[PDB]
Amino acid sequence: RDWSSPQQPFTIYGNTHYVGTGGISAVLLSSPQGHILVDGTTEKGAQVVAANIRAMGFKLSDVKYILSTHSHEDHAGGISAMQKLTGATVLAGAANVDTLRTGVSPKSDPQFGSNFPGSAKVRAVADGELVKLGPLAVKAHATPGHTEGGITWTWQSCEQGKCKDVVFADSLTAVSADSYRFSDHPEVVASLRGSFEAVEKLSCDIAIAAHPEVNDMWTRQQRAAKEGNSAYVDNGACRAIAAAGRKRLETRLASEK
Ligand code: NA
Ligand code: NA
Ligand SMILES: [Zn+2]
Ligand SMILES: [Zn+2]
Repeated sequence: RDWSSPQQPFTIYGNTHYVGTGGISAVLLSSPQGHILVDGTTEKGAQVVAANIRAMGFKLSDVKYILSTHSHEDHAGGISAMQKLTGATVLAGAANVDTLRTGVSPKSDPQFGSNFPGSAKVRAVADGELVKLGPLAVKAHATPGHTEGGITWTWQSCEQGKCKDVVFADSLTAVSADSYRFSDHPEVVASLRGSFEAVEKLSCDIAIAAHPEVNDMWTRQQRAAKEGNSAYVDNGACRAIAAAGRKRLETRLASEK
């Protein structure tokens, strides 16, 4: 389950489909009017995402938007290629926009110092902004800290009349380059703290974590064969991601002293 490894795609819930790699989440939100892709995985993983969208029975030219959680190489590395294959517009938090256009992180970024291909057609979303495509409506929530422009994305998908609130959860992890210190960046720390609070408040029936194992994707999926898509449903999921971020940050800060 490497960041770039092939992964047979699958429906998570209604029109929410997993099209990512074995190690990085990418989600296709489909409609007869066109689709929204969330994240591009790695540069190598772009080929997997492209193959996966087609294996689900969709056309790449019908993807009108690519949404970015945060601009690290493992989630955004493949966005440039996906943008080229689709002609989509790329949407990101204001502070990660330039990282996505160029491929180079800002010095503030905990993982500043690897690069990746820059993408055309990037523009910023506002916190709370609604991204619209036909019947689709995806809301941006600023969740900074792991990066400054981190966005967690929410929508609803309905399966056989049963509608659920879906959250594509950006990373809330206090991890960085080996030389970076969260102890030296109190505003980054304060951002992460705000984000835990913001995420655990989200209406959250189905959580898809940018790192899929953060909400047990592989386990839930295996169970999905037996009990159907209710296996991905767990409304404590966003609270659990936030709690794990919180505990992880306390651990990181202590270890840095
Ligand atoms: Na694949
Ligand atoms: Na973003
Ligand atoms: Zn990251
Ligand atoms: Zn990552």
